[PDB]
Amino acid sequence: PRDLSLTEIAKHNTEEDCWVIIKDIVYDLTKFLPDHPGGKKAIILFAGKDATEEFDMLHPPNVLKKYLTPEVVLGPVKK
Ligand code: HEM
Repeated sequence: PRDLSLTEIAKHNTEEDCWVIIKDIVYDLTKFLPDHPGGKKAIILFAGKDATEEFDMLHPPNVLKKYLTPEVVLGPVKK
């Protein structure tokens, strides 16, 4: 299908093509990378993976809503 399955998500695992799962929502962070105040590599480390725990422990609850636009919010993981 090429939808938001874990299999498909895992393929977006480079700086050039970087998806990250946070609370079962897929974000395309490729263009956000140079904009990230925590640097590119911290996110690239989690490219194609779930970053929920590390995100929750490193950021205030208000960050997601203040830094991202709808164009990078791809949707929920398909189980
Ligand atoms: C989901 C999209 C994300 C947004 C909008 C975002 C935003 C930010 C912002 C605004 C800061 C500076 C304020 C702060 O210290 O919290 C920051 C710092 C940081 N972020 Fe991100 N972040 C995102 C994803 C991630 C991911 C996936 C990681 C990897 C675990 C990460 C790791 C870090 C680290 C290590 C810092 C430095 C913390 C410090 O020096 O106090 N972030 N993030």
